[PDB]
Amino acid sequence: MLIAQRPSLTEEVVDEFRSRFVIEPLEPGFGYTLGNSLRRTLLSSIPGAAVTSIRIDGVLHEFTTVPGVKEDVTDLILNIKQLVVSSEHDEPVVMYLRKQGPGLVTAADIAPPAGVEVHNPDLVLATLNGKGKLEMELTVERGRGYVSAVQNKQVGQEIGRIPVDSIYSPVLKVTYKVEATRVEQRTDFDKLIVDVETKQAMRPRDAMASAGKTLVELFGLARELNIDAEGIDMGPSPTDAALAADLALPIEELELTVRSYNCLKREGIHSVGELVARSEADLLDIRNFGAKSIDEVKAKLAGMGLALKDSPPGFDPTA
Amino acid sequence: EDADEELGWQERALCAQTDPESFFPEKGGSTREAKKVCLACEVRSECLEYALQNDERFGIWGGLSERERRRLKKA
Amino acid sequence: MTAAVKDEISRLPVTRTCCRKAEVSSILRFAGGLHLVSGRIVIEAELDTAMAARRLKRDILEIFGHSSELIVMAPGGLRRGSRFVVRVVAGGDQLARQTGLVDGRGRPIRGLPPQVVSGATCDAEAAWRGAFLAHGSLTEPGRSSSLEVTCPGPEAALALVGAARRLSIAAKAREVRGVDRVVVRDGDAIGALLTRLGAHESVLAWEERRMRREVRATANRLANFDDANLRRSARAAVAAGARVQRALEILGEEVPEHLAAAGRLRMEHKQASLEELGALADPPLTKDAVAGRIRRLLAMADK
Amino acid sequence: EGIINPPIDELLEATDSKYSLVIYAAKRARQINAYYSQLGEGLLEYVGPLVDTHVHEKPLSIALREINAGLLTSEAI
Amino acid sequence: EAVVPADAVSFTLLQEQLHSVLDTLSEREAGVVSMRFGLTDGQPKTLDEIGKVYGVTRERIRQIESKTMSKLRHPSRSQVLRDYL
DNA sequence: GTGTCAAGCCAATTGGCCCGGTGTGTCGCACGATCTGG
DNA sequence: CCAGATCGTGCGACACACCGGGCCAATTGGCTTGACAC
Ligand code: SF4
Ligand SMILES: [Zn+2]
Repeated sequence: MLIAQRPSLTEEVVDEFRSRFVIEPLEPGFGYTLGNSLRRTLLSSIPGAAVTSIRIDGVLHEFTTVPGVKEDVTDLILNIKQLVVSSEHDEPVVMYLRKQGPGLVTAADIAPPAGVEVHNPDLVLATLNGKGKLEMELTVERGRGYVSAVQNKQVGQEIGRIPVDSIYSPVLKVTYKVEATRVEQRTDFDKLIVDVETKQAMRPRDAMASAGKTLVELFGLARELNIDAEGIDMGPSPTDAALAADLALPIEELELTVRSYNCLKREGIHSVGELVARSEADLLDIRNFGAKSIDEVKAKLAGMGLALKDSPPGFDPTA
Repeated sequence: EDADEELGWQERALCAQTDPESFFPEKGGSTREAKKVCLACEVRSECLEYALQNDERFGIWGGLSERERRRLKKA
Repeated sequence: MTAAVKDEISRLPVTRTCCRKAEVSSILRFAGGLHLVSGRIVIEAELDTAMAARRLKRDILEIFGHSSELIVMAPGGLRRGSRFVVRVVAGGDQLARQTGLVDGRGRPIRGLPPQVVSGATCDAEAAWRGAFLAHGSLTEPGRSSSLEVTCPGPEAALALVGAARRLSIAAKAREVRGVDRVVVRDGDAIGALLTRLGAHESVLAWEERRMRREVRATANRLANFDDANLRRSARAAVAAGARVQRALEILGEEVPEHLAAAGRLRMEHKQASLEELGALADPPLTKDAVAGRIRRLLAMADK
Repeated sequence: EGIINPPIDELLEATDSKYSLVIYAAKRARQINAYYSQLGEGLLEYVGPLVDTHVHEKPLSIALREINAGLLTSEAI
Repeated sequence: EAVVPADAVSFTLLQEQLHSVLDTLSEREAGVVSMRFGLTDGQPKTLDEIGKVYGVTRERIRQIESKTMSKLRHPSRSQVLRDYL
């Protein structure tokens, strides 16, 4: 069947890393079929990297306070958790923080090894007073979604290891809603609004693209059961739908040198499509050839951007 | 269109889009302009039929003057 | 020439709603068209005027409730016109249906819409304002002038003639080579009409020009007004000499012998006719040679 | 957006109470409507609107916007 | 037997439209029609009186009335008045 | 005294439909110049 | 290359383009006159 009204997706930017996408007009229903799916795929189906556990020093589990630092263990763990990192190593990778003396120990004082990066060096991790020392170790690894310290507790016991919650997913908060939008035609056509908020690393548009790709793969998994199965046909794919105005037009050219147009008219070319592809060999072999005529059929041929030997659409002439 | 209704052949008269005074000449006026206009109107046959049925001897209908209508009506 | 008058007309403020609707309908009926696409309709309007495009855009949006585009691609297609093409895509079908271009559940309408016709006289004034903005020409075939508007068909020409009649004016439809227009030959009638449209400064300038110039007694008649018309074509050749001085400002681009000689003969014998000039060539060349030479001199000095 | 624009609190900063604001806005709306109705005919004392409008906007909304913006004054006669 | 406001406004609009349409005609034709149907005073008049005021023959006055009557009943000016009938 | 029809005539239009000068410009094409390209 | 497309050049054809000048036609608009029905 034919949808008869292709939905469109439009983005709005609220902050540096906060966006609001609108999809409309969706058929009756269909605002809930792909709203929860998009939200969950965004929040749990994008790879990321994060800290798994920390080793503050040789002495800990004195949760009252870590000597030398103003804050307490829980605040330090939360500050570490706010850290955003990117990694390429499948195995866990250990980096060190070795700030000393009084002052404010921040993320820029970390010493990541090769293959990992910290995207917000300006984050503050703690404050040291009275010439204190903070010799900390951070283990970073990759994953998906939110996995708590539970499922990260290690049966093997180490004196200084403390596991922390891991926020792998780049997107931090996603919400969605649906509304009625149609007036001209019948009402009950759904408009879907999704608000996405991520972290410093990735922009919302990339997250949306990745989620869409993953869902497309997931549902192609089921569409493969019987490829010759009818569904709801969107129809006019925007790219070729727009490019049909200039790529497959029967008129070879509108404004160009009359000499070249006349030469190429009575030589086996009627629509620009027959010329766009396989251009060099056709222009060379046959009697119709030109040296500088290329300038008239290569540069000025691109009415809205086109190169030759390009695959032409509509290979069947609508005679 | 979506009108779904037609009042009649009056709505489809070409002369509506033209000088209504040109179809009632005066003081030796001519007739070529109105007669030429009528020859493109689609409802010319209906206009002539209506004029004959109402038998009015003023103005020009269906592309014919009053004298032409009299001559046609003679038979 | 006309551009100043058209600017004065367009800059004029119009208030009555009926007049604005009539003007929009007329402009859309003369210098605009429908371009069927994807089974629906889109409206384009190509205007060769500075701001009348903004006027049409604002009027459409305000009185009819639609949003335009105003793409400034030149209408001639060569980019030289620098004239504006305003487009309406979404809802343009409703604009076409409720402006009068297409109605009755059928083909478009050949002449002016039935609503502009059969209205108050001010409505006819608005119809002329729109029509004269769409196309137009304020020609001077001599010292006395003649307006001109190339209507898109005999029906439109006759409708404009009828609308002129209601304004007390005298108008004459005409056709040549299959293209037809409306002409008002009498100069006094020309001023009378141009006053109604709204322009006054242009009216004053035209009146002073024609009044001073026309008062040149030449006994009328043939060989006495005909010689006046030879002298008027000689003044047209004086305008061609002004074009030649424009070519001189361009330097003429080191022209060859033939065109230089033709231009020199034309300038020195500023009153000699083309045939007379040709008789002056050392190898006697016909009026045709001088005609072609001036044609090509003008073509070269176009830049 | 809609009938809750402009807010009543902002409007009440330009008058004494709701009762006076009602008459103030109503008189301005009548002036605007009369200006529209007789706009084509001979000029009259009526003026406005003094703010950007829409295609077919209720004159009362325009009057309230003008009052909120501070482009009107109410005397006592 | 009361005045239905819709009908009253419709009649007023009809009167205005009739006056507007009769204005497009010439002064003489509109005047003869008005004084024949008594639009201005509601008093129908005979042809001879109309000729007397116009100083023409009774039959000539009858001629003018027919011409205008057909002019209004034409497929160029009728549609402005078709709805009200 | 009124309300139709049925002829009849004259008259100022437009309009057809031309005569009579050159004159001009659009085409309608030859030769030839120049250029771009088989 | 060097030959046709495009245009220079040029000669002509011809359709106006006046710009008036006039004889006749359509038709026909207006008016009247008579005649016939109330
Ligand atoms: S034939 Fe009748 S309806 Fe058609 S244009 Fe002529 S008068 Fe009008
Ligand atoms: Zn008006």
